[PDB]
Amino acid sequence: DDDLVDAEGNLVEDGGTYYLLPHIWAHGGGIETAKTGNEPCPLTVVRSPNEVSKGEPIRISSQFLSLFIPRGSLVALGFANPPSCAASPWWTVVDSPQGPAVKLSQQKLPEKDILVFKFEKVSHSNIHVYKLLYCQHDEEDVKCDQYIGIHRDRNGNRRLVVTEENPLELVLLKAKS
Repeated sequence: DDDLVDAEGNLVEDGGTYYLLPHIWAHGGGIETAKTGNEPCPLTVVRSPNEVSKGEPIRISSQFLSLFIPRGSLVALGFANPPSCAASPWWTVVDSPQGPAVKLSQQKLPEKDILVFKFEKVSHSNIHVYKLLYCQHDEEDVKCDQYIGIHRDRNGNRRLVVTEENPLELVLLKAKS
């Protein structure tokens, strides 16, 4: 059990809320939403361009019933305060011509459609920093073999989508209480 650790050195609490901040200060702020393409409301998960913004508090929930979160545990990530038009706070990944993208949903989704993320510790770093993996179905199981990154749309939105090249690296900062 090599548990997830937060930006202040404490074990990440399962079901707890955290800001998802970039490792490098210059690279923008925390996670929030945008309304893109033909969506009727903000259903796109993006990174804030404000380096001072902590973004939205995000709930991290494991596939296990543990107080903390083991390493290779699958997780679901959800907004503590989701846009009024999403049916639930949880993120999901949607296929597209450009490739899979991270979005919210106007309907309740099955657990196997939200429990599709995993954090991967980064080497060479003093603070606890992780990459974010996407785990596609394996006709029966699931395989975490693609990473999540940023694709800036023609409007400047910093969209979270599956990436091939430069994955994002995050620190998890515990949310207010």
